[PDB]
Amino acid sequence: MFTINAEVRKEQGKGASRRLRAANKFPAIIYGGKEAPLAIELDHDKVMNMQAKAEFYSEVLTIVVDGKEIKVKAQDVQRHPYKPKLQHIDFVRA
Amino acid sequence: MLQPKRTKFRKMHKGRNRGLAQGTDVSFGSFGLKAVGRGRLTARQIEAARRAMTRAVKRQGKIWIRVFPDKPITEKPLAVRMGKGKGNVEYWVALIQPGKVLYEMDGVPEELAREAFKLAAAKLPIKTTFVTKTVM
Amino acid sequence: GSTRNGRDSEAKRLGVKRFGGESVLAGSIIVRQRGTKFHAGANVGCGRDHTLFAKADGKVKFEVKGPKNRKFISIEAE
RNA sequence: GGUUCUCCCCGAAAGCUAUUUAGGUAGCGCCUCGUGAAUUCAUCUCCGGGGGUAGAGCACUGUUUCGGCAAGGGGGUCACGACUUACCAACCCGAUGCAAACUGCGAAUACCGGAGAAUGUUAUCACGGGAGACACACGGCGGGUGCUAACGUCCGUCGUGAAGAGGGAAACAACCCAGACCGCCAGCUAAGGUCCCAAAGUCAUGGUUAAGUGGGAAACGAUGUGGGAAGGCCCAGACAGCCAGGAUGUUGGCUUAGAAGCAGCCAUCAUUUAAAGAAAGCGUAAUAGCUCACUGGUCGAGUCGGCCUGCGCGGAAGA
RNA sequence: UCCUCCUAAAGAGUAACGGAGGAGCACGAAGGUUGGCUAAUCCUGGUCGGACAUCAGGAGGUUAGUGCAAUGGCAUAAGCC
RNA sequence: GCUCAACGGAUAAAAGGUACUCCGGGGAUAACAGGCUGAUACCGCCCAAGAGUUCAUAUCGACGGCGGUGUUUGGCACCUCGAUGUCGGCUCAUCACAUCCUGGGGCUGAAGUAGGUCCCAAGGGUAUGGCUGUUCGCCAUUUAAAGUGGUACGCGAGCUG
RNA sequence: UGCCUGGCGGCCGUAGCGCGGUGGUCCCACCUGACCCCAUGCCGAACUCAGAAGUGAAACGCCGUAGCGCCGAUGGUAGUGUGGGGUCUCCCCAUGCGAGAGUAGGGAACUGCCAGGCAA
Repeated sequence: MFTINAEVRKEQGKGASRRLRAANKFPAIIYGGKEAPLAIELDHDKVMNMQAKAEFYSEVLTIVVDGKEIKVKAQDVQRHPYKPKLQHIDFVRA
Repeated sequence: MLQPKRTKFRKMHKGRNRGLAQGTDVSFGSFGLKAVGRGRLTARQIEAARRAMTRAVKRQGKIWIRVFPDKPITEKPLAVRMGKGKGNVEYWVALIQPGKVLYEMDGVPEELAREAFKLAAAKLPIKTTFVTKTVM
Repeated sequence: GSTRNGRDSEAKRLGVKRFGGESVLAGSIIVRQRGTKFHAGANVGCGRDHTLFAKADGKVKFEVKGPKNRKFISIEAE
């Protein structure tokens, strides 16, 4: 019952991901199965308010991208080391 | 005064304090005291911020100190010219990058652990913040 | 006061002199090194100072052989 | 110390090595002049390379904290032997940091070499004539040292000064822009600027600031103020006022002097009930004592406490 | 004066009254070659015999050794005979 | 055949004094003063353990933290070695304020009188003697008080020595 | 050609261990005997020789298994070349390169020359 509206990243790198992170957004990625890993771009203040709930980190999520529905869990997440925010989340496509 | 036991070499270089930290996540405890500023803590400052922090949580509970000094600081005496060797070691500092969880705590409620790290952080030369053990 | 250090030595000028594909006339020192950091391979001799000297006016080429992966120095023949 | 006319072209060095040498000199590096030579050399792209620094990691060398298992160790207890055993704790395992003299990993650049195109007054090398110079300065980056002090000191590398005027930084070798053949009462720009001194926007739009901030400074403090993300409690009635209750047996224990709602220990009760915590602080010698909490009445619409960020305030005293 | 490491910024080089240590030799075998061999330290069992001698087996893997400081090297051993 | 180890070795062969000193140079290099710095010294804050019959914050503030000042002791060697005369006393001062007195306040573990601590304020005021070369210090006796510092540790083309 | 096996390599842990199974007519290993060739700082244990009764136990080869070692992306983070900037013991922006660790995952090597056996 956790729905996260996301987008597809079109530029990626150091400079692309710091420009993206100063716009109250951050990058993510969905990977797993046998298919291509899809680079996922999604808004920060939503997912930062999602992850306080402890069933974010255990139960199956649905990332909405391109109109599709993709059922993921959350595998690995990078905090910002002295600010209460995020940089990147690893979602296993499952 | 936390001090290393039988070090390799007595005197080491100055070195720069660049980069981010490693003790970012709260591992051993439930509540931590994370650094935001880039400074360095002496062994008298770790131990003074521990006495001001053990006291508020009257001793039951458990406290983990995630920093140890292991870096000697030399000091030239007064009325001594430059040169004629490196100074002699007086005290021992730990280098703190931003993000370093300094202390941790477990076994006390969330507000007493809140109101003990602030009494500890008034003894530190770096600007710290309060963090809680996060899932994953 | 006083000091007890301040002593070192003439830097020995070690390392590799001739690199990769770079034609060396026979007898040309390639690597001047302490021990056998780089081992002698095809057409390349090893001296009494572990200086791998060339032995055939050709190229160079470093490699990794056996089951120890020791950079090895051979000589392509051109 | 001083070294006397003019013009033109190029134009350094304050480095290494050695020196009874350190303010001197000699060879080399850099300079100049002459001669002779190879797409010689430089940039770039492409290719072959070697690393072991930045980072990272903790298998090794050392350091380091935590828990588990735990030899041993330690305390105290026994009759040649051991019993009870508040404690110290190696090897391993799981988690955690650190290192110039740590590395099972590892960049960027830099360097050597090869191919190729463009470009550059051969810029390259070798030899011969002549030198000077071997006191460097600051700035950026990488460090040592010192106080992560100094317009300090000592190397690395780049720039400027030296030996470089001009515009800018109020003035300000060494900073920013830019390299003065000569002349002109011509135009375009750079850094920096456009209210007056003082050339050019009292330009247009959109926010912020109340501090003369701008136009010095920190830990720390605070209903200053603007934007954001979430919550709690709310027109089945909150928040601050305004009227009632704000207690019953608990002198409850405690070493048996007293702690007694509000002492050390504590558990942190349960009835009476719209409401009372065996109490948050004010009373105390211990009680007595005012008191809000927790409940309605009233009241009439939002209120409170955190967080992330913009700019301000205090902290702020010199002849 | 000489050698080793770091500073030394992954080619070489690089300073300070910078941080650490060493040399002013030894050897006629400790050199040459051919032929073989494999350490350290714990563990159990065992006469005197113990924490530790020699013997045996196992674990272990080069944590050993290298005429002598440090670094690099060393199983094809440069280590041992 | 040389610890010619001052190891590119000046000779086979070599130590000291100079306040009796002299010459050539140097601010390339010390003493004084200035600059830069602020380790130190000094002043102010921050946290609040404890003391104060109870009560941290009347007063004091440990363990530690953050600053200011340019007054200490120092660091550096930038100006000066073809000369910037020095310690203390005298004479005359001058500014700052971190105020000793006088003046106005807050708090007090302040009844009064007298304090303590703190904020505001620089108008004027701010001892004489004994000893010592002394500044300091100690002492005697006063005073409303006997302030702390900058000024080449003010002041020798003004004096002293 | 297809399996088994032995020598010599290519490569060098995706190839190494652990654990479970498996093979003897061939080959291989132990094994048998040693007076001799040779051999032990004692010992045929090893080395060496002469043979072939026994077993596949050990070891070796093969098979199966991920319990460890090892391989390992994409994304992000760190670092940094060049050019600007700042509240400048540290960082930021434009651009170029871009790890290490960790994650998904892969994975119980593959392969050449010759010879022997056995089936075709």
